[PDB]
Amino acid sequence: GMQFDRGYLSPYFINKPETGAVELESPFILLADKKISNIREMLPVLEAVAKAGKPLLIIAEDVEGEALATLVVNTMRGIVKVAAVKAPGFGDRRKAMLQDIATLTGGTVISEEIGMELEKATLEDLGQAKRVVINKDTTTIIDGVGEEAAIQGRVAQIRQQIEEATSDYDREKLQERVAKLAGGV
Repeated sequence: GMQFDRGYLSPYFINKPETGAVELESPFILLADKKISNIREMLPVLEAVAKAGKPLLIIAEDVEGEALATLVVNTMRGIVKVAAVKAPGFGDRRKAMLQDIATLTGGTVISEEIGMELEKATLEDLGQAKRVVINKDTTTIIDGVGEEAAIQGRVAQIRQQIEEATSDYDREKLQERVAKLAGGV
């Protein structure tokens, strides 16, 4: 599917040691273009996911401080079913890629801004995929539920950008995102 080069934020999220990876079945996926550090802002999504009876993959600018520690401790205790990874890239590119994953998984990118706040996120905002595999260096989203028309539509967007691209570096980056999306299907 779609693989990006960001691995688990803690090896203690691992649940398939034989391969030193985290494997989540039919998980929901929080796409957040912000740094999460307080578990409080995560409660609405955590309660939603526990209600639907499925694990949660968090892909954010970062998950640190008390939020990371509380998620790890509670994952080790079997009280929460989650794994957290850093979103790929930085700055505007990070946002663009989070949106790629959102399109692929039928989710929406939470990022504070205006009507995109985390505490107000709903199950609908979360993405979904058949499986997710996470190891020290990478994250692989398998069979995202995003509509193919939506995925191809975004690929079309990215390709038009390549056209406008006026630098090998940028052209290089955009083509990289296409490969991960078009191949993600």
